[PDB]
Amino acid sequence: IVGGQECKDGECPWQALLINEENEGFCGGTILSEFYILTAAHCLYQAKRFKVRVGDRNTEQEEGGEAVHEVEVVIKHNRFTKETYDFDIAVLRLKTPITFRMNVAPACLPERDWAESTLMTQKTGIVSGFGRTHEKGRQSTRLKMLEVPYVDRNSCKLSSSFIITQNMFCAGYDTKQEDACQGDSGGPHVTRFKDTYFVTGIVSWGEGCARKGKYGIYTKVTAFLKWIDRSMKTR
Amino acid sequence: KLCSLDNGDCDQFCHEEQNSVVCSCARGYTLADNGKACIPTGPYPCGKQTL
Ligand SMILES: CCOC(=O)[C@H]1CN(S(=O)(=O)c2ccc3cc(Cl)ccc3c2)CCN1CC1CCN(c2ccncc2)CC1
Ligand SMILES: [Ca+2]
Repeated sequence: IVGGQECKDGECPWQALLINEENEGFCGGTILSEFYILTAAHCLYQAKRFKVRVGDRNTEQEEGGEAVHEVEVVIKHNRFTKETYDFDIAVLRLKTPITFRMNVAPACLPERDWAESTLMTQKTGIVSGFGRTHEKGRQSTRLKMLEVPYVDRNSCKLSSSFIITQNMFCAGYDTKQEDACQGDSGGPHVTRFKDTYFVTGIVSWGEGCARKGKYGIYTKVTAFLKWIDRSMKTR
Repeated sequence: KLCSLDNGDCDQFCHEEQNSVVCSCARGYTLADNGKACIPTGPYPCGKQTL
């Protein structure tokens, strides 16, 4: 998370981090339900066998609301291709239900129509993570949030250097050095509407971190509802 | 009608059923009496910040 502020207590309760056998947090995720976690398909690669920590705001000072979970079944979108990052999305079924308490809660999934017409038509959205904080820098130790504005689709397609499929979307800044970064994938992109947050995108990719002229591409969750839906039935 | 004026005055979702508008909430809430608001059912509803 380049720039941005700092996720305070229970200000990013849907945030989830995927840890490796070395306990290192390598990617992000979003708590959709007590049993299901939303993440990026391409994140299921930087680890042979990983786990999912939640309710953690500082990866150094031990708090109390943290809690580790084990993936019972990974649900990678068949259509994914590392070659294009298309359909960058997966859904993790946990073995133990997640217990909602301070700094731990699920984020709402919106209706495809309503969402696209009211949540992505908004000025900004939120992205959060433990990811790198300066493209070259190291993995952050505190979970932070960055308010990122939506990017005009056209501008998006022009600023990029890759084919922005219908499955992805743009959000961030042109010149300002604020945007997700290393180890921030899978992370949550949420949009606020009346103090209630909705899952409006997965942290997918970008050409660097905060690079001028370039933006940050997010997996358009809105275009995956029905999947994610009959996904939380396991498929 | 008009889910375009101010989201139909709904709290969350919105649908222009034929002539008029009809509200709804996400799993976890319940539609108030006025049929515009959303009401939780658990201590931890989705989308709410645990403060
Ligand atoms: C010089 C360093 O760069 C690369 O090599 C790295 C940097 N990292 S990151 O950790 O810094 C990263 C991860 C997620 C992000 C998410 C957002 Cl919204 C914004 C920025 C992000 C930055 C990703 C992979 N590339 C490298 C490329 C590989 C080729 N790419 C595509 C995209 C679409 N179709 C075909 C190919 C884009 C990405
Ligand atoms: Ca901790």
